[PDB]
Amino acid sequence: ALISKKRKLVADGVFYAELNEFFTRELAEEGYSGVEVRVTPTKTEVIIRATRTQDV
Amino acid sequence: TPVTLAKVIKVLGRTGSRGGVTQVRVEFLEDTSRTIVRNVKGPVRENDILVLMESEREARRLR
Amino acid sequence: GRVRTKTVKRASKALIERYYPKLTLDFQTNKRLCDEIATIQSKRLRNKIAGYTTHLMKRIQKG
Amino acid sequence: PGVSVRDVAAQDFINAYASFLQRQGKLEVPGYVDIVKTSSGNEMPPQDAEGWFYKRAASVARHIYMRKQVGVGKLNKLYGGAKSRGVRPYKHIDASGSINRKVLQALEKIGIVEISPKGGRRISENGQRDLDRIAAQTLEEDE
Amino acid sequence: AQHAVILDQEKYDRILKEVPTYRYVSVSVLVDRLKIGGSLARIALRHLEKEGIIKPISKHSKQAIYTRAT
Amino acid sequence: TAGRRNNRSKDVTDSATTKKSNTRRATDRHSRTGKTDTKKKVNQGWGDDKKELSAE
Amino acid sequence: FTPVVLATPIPEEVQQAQTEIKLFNKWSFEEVEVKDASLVDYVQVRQPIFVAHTAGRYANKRFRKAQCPIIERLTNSLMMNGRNNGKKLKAVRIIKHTLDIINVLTDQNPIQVVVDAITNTGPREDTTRVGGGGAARRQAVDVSPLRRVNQAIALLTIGAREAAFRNIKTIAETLAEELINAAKGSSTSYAIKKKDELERVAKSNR
Amino acid sequence: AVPSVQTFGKKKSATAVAHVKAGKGLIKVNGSPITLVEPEILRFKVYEPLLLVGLDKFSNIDIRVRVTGGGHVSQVYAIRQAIAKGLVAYHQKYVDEQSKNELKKAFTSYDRTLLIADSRRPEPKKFGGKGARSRFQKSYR
Amino acid sequence: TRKTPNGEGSKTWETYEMRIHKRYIDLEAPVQIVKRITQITIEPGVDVEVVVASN
Amino acid sequence: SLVVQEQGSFQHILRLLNTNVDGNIKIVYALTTIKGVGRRYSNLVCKKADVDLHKRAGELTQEELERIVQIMQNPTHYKIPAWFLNRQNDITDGKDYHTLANNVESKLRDDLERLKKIRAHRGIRHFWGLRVRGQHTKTTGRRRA
RNA sequence: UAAUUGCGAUAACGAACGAGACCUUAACCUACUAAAUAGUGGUGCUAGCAUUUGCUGGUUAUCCACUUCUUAGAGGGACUAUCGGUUUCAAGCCGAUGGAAGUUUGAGGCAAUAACAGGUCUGUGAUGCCCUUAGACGUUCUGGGCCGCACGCGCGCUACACUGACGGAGCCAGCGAGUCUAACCUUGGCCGAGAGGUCUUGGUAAUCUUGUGAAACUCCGUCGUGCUGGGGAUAGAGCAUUGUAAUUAUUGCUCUUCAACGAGGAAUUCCUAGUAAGCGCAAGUCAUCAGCUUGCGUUGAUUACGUCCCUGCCCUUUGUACACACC
Ligand SMILES: [Mg+2]
Ligand SMILES: [Mg+2]
Ligand SMILES: [Mg+2]
Ligand SMILES: [Mg+2]
Ligand SMILES: [Mg+2]
Ligand SMILES: [Mg+2]
Ligand SMILES: [Mg+2]
Ligand SMILES: [Mg+2]
Ligand SMILES: [Mg+2]
Ligand SMILES: [Mg+2]
Ligand SMILES: [Mg+2]
Ligand SMILES: [Mg+2]
Ligand SMILES: [Mg+2]
Ligand SMILES: [Mg+2]
Ligand SMILES: [Mg+2]
Ligand SMILES: [Mg+2]
Ligand SMILES: [Mg+2]
Repeated sequence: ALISKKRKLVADGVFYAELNEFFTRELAEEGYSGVEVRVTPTKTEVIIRATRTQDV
Repeated sequence: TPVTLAKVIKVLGRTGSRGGVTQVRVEFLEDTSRTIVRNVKGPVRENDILVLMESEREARRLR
Repeated sequence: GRVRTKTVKRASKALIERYYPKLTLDFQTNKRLCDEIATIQSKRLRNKIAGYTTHLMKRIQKG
Repeated sequence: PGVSVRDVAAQDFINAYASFLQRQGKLEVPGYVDIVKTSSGNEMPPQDAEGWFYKRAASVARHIYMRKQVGVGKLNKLYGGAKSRGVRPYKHIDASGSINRKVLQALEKIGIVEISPKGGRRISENGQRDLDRIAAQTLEEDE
Repeated sequence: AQHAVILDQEKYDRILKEVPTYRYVSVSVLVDRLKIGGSLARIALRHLEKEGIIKPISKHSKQAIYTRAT
Repeated sequence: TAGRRNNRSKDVTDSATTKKSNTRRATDRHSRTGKTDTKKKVNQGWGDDKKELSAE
Repeated sequence: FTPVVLATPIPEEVQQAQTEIKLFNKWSFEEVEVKDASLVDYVQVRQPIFVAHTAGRYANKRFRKAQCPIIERLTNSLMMNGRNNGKKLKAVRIIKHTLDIINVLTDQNPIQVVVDAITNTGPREDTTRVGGGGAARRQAVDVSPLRRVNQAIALLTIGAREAAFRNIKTIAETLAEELINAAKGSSTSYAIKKKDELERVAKSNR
Repeated sequence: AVPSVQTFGKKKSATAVAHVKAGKGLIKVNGSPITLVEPEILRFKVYEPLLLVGLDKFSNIDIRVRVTGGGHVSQVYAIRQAIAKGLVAYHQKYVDEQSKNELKKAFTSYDRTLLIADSRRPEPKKFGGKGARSRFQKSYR
Repeated sequence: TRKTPNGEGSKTWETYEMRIHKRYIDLEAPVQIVKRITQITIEPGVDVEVVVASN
Repeated sequence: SLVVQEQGSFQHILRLLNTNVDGNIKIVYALTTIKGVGRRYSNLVCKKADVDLHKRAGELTQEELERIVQIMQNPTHYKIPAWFLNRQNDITDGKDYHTLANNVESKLRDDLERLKKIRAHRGIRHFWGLRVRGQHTKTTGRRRA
């Protein structure tokens, strides 16, 4: 790790953008509505908002 | 030289095409009770004092 | 130039209409009235309104 | 009354301290004096000819008395002025780290300043003495 | 390089004689006398001040002011 | 036939001091394609206000 | 003046004048009266000050420009022409020197001589450009007191600046020299000439 | 602890803080007597509050001031503000109100904005010019 | 950044921004509460860091 | 400093180094009209020759002047650093010089010729009366030759 | 009125989008909550000068207390208030007083309907069609070129000096940025005239660089009106830095060389208060290179506070054979 606080918060933002993109390309026919990421101890959590989750 | 002193009675408005000129009615302090309207140059409010280099003349409209 | 919009003038009309008992010639207490009696989204808007409810109030007493 | 250099006008203090080390003779004045420029951002060398090493040392001394510690880089930036780039716009430039570093060692060997911890140079306990001394001497000229 | 640069002992005496009746004396005032270019002019103000004939009511660089002695 | 001297002694061509040259500005609103379009083919793409009820 | 001294001592000339009379660098604000009708209310002189440096807001209302001390107004107009924009400390000093020089010659009050120079160079009447179509004649007009002061200052400073350009004399000297001649107009001054000829032109069209 | 107060003054970004306590009447700016302060053309600016209210009245107190920020003018207007505001803040909690109100009267009458901070402030520049208002040069054609 | 992808038009600069708020709270605690406080009071967007000792 | 007198001793327009020098101008700046000696070089030389800077050209002494010349044409013996000199490390004998007066005109040619004679692009560029140092020649430098 | 902003007139009455509201930034809090990553007083510990108590410093924890200054959370504050002039005594406008603040409080962000064959296929792994596709218009490698110079046009930099250059000395900002699988921001000590080199060090940052001791500016001298010591173009010789590479000279340093330019014809740009102008600085770009831009603070004026003369654009009225709408 060992990052600047400035660079860290920006870096996380870029991470969201690239992640958000990849889902918007991949999950389109599932009605992907966007995401959110929760950084926790022991895990990174990614929640997929989709109208149709049976295909996801 | 017959110097003549006159106090501004009223601000009539702006004359001149460009408009940097103001119409003003004045009263002389020496021998009052007569008023003439003069064309000014600079900025003017009421109760100023204009030095009229020639006592009797006036003008109205400018282009 | 300061010209109060319709929304301010429109509310002030509607307040003095139904609340003339109370209000006042004083803005400061009229302000405090509005917070209790009316729902407004911003401090600034309310002051603009309370100020004009006060203006109208003042001259109503003159007829 | 009691005295600090803070009680003496900036210019005529140093001038009197300048005329002090001059009168003295214990100096360490490297000898490239009169041939050097005091900065790269200058056209001509100091007009004082024989002199002006005193004036800076006297300037340097007082500046370092006025605070905790200063280094060579700090004096380089202090004394460094604006340099004409010719047809190009002016820019701030640092002065010579030789004149200043040698002024620092020449005042130290003479005992007005000492190498401080934290880095830098601290006013010597003996320097407080001598500076507060000729300070009060200057207020004698106005008595 | 038009006159006024050096000493010329007759000029020295010219100074001592002509400085009175000046209400205002300075660098510019000395040059206006058809003599004493500004350098020796600035030196003249100091030596005329060694004793009398001028009173230092002014102070510094770019402006000098002196008055006839009293 | 080289160096400053030679060029300096030569006259300067008039094309140096010339103008913007324009060349087709005021014709900008008149299509050169000669083709245009057709109301039918346009109504297929964008629909026509005549059939609107059946759309709503 | 009943001297008093505390821990960090305040000097004699400092103690003396300051709490006695409120005056200039050292000069008298009293006396110094405007010798012409009008031109008063537009020349400041009481209220008194110490130096001509003041941060006021004179610009945000039409006529409040006139409440500025007229010595300071003289200085403000000194700093201009490019390089000298800003640089009031320069100007403030120049005025101080100028006043001293003016005082040396013909006594009086240098701050009074300033008042004299202002009043004398203000044009009483002037001309403007009135079209009338095609070739345009020139209509005579009587210029206001405010413009009379402004133009007086501007004319005085300019003439001195131009006379102080490319010559051994300094600004303060020429500035003084101008004011001195402009005290009672000798027509040897840049300002007076320009004033008279503005009333010469205004006379021939009337 | 003795009777003491602390005040400030602000012109541009300069803020001058002054500690007014009870004492033998010293007046000091950052290191030094008020008698230098250099610009020195502006010297009489920071003398002003003393001579407005009279050269005494500092005999019972001690004034020390320090300035950070601003510039060789900007700070001078800031320190004189903190000096005068302090003298009037001192009579507030220690002497009697009527002496204080006479001080505010003797100051404000003349003033420079001595008790009151000048609200002026740099305007943000915007693209299209080097200045806030100023635009660039355009040649048309 | 300029608004236009290309170069044409009067030059319109536009400045975005992102604000970073940083707090710190000092606690003198046992091992239990800290570990109890860190696992919960979690949140998206809030970066929680717990350092230790004096050095 | 002081009010001086002298008598007839000082002379205007003294000649040295095959050039003329105005007498009434200060000696440090008086030396500069000589080719090869600028403000710096002049200053140090006067200081090294032990001459008073407050003096004009027309003053000093026929000996002082004679000393001044002696140092100018031998800067390295009299202890001047030789980063101080206009021509150093030659390109033939490797020695350090300071070229003075008429001779600086000569050494510009020598150098200029070496480039041309060697057909170096910098030489060719000189021969065409153009700018060598690499500046854009489109807009600037129109009148010139 | 800045505003289809309102008043008023009124076959209209009452409403919505856009303007306003709103949001962000700069201003006011001795009231609230606090802070060894901010700072004050006191006490120890401690140095100097006077000595009569005093004056001026040192000591990232020797302790105690505080929150004025700094920081940012929650609030509060202004509503053109009060009074008075002017006006259909309407909306408003003007002056005075008070006030942190009374020009939309100052400056921004956002911003409806509609138009243009405005610009961008050279930002896009956005894209239709066309062209090309192995002697390639794919791609990479070496080298050159985009900088080429009789000249025309535009944004600028630096100046023609004495409100100045030069030399000493005084010496004060604000917006920023800065190094992990790395070599970023750099204090300090030595060596060196300089540029720079070398040994170490603090910092992933309100903690270190940095109080960014920036520049104009202030002070004391040197020069004296002479293209002068103003001006620094051009050019010679040498030393260093970035980089695999510096020749057509990346940049920096030193000596030398010392051009035009004596205030600029016809024309034309920008601008109303902490604004104009002067002055430097950080950031973008960046291995090296700012004479550019984006923001920042420092010093700080003159003159309007008006009009429709010029120019530009809006609005009615009017004419129309135009509606792909005078291209
Ligand atoms: Mg500096
Ligand atoms: Mg300096
Ligand atoms: Mg020469
Ligand atoms: Mg607080
Ligand atoms: Mg007020
Ligand atoms: Mg097109
Ligand atoms: Mg595109
Ligand atoms: Mg190109
Ligand atoms: Mg442009
Ligand atoms: Mg020069
Ligand atoms: Mg200087
Ligand atoms: Mg060496
Ligand atoms: Mg020359
Ligand atoms: Mg000009
Ligand atoms: Mg850069
Ligand atoms: Mg660019
Ligand atoms: Mg019709």
